[PDB]
Amino acid sequence: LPGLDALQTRNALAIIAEAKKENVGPHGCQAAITTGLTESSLRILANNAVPPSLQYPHDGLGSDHDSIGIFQQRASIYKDIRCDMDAACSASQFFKVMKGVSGWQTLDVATLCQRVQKSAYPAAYQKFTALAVGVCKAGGL
Repeated sequence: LPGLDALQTRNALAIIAEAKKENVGPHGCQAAITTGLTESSLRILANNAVPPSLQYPHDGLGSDHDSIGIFQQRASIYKDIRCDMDAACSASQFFKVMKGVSGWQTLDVATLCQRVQKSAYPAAYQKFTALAVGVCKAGGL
């Protein structure tokens, strides 16, 4: 997919397929891809502060609080570690929260990412929104 390496691509393809399953369209796909790029560079990251995360396949390690997976979901909040460590399932968790945001379908993508993620660094998402448009287009959204 444009602008991604092969490892990022396998993760993005799983996210895109889940976006289609959940019927969230280009806009929803863009929010998930932007978020994954921003949080993990589209990598399923385990975390030694969340020991069960190490039992699932992972692309690398992260050391941000108790965040795990592509979306850096905090294990104290998103307690299903297996789900957090799966590209599609972790994306589904993102999409379900996203769909609770009134007007998500047209809300500025970087803003929407922040509504879902409650990041300390909301401006960070803006760096990846343009790339996300292209990734999602290439994937059929």
